[PDB]
Amino acid sequence: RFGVNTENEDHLAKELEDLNKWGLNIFNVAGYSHNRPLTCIMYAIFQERDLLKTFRISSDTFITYMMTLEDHYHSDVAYHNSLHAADVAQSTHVLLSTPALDAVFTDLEILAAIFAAAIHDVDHPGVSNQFLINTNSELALMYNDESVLENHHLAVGFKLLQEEHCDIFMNLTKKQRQTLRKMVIDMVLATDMSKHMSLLADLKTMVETKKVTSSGVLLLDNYTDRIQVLRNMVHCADLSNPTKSLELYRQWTDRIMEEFFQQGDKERERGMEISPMCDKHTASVEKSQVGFIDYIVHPLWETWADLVQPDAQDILDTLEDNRNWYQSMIP
Ligand SMILES: O=C(Nc1c(Cl)cncc1Cl)c1ccc(OC(F)F)c(OCC2CC2)c1
Ligand SMILES: [Mg+2]
Ligand SMILES: [Zn+2]
Repeated sequence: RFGVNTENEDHLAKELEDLNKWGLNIFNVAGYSHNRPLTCIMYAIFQERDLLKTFRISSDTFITYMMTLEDHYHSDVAYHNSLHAADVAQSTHVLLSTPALDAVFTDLEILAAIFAAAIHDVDHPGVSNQFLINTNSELALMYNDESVLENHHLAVGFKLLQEEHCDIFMNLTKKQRQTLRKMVIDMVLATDMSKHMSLLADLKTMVETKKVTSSGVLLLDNYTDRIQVLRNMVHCADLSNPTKSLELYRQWTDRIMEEFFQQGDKERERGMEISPMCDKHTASVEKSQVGFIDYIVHPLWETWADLVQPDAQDILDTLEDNRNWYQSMIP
């Protein structure tokens, strides 16, 4: 089905043993599956959690949909291609298994979070919301300058479900489809970085009033509480590159800066003001990664670590180490 060469056969399976671990190498997975990491990992994650059985999704329909989804990720965009969506989906799969959230979420909520991660950047053009708005692009006109890309990703992901041969949610009840849709919209719209501060603040509240039962698991009474953790989960996963091993983090940084600089060039050709971190002639990649961790990634992930204490300590230590590595690359 994947046509994985007889030579990449066991290499792939050897990589997929780390499926449930933070240390999984999605680059290795993309290379052994003929650059189909999103399809590959999503199939693996769905078999592990036995989601195909629970929601009666035929294996053919699942593959057909994921393949088409993966094809809507642009392979010429340096960072926001299917490897990132696969990375965010697999990272979310690991966060959902963290001991402090054990048995807290329904199967339907697990399905929604992983599906959301998978579609969260589909058909990304390699430019930011602010670029699309400043250039009066069709998408900004379409979405009235609000969470332009995030709304688009959702629109494409759900639209690919319209044909029967691609409808993975055909066996959910009407009710389940409507709840899953609400959760997915919510989670994907929350990946808009302009909502980041609002999200971090609400998560700090959740940590302050966190009630963990005798089982050592968090108590989340209402839907409001659960979707609040899920939004933050996908958001942390989206901002997890600097929490990975240094070998992986540096390749992600290479990819993001290649995309950001490409937008700098486009802004320069059009006579627009260049965002300072986006300017290949002046910006220090190393200073920007240090600023990224101190002011965005560390504040979020330390808060997340508090809520799931102590499951995330390794993540925090890797983050401080990677930060110090980039700081040591600045003269
Ligand atoms: O913003 C990001 N991601 C992103 C998210 Cl989480 C949500 N919405 C849009 C984007 Cl671009 C993002 C992701 C990864 C980065 O570096 C490394 F980890 F690869 C990075 O560098 C900051 C810095 C150079 C100026 C920025
Ligand atoms: Mg995005
Ligand atoms: Zn993303």
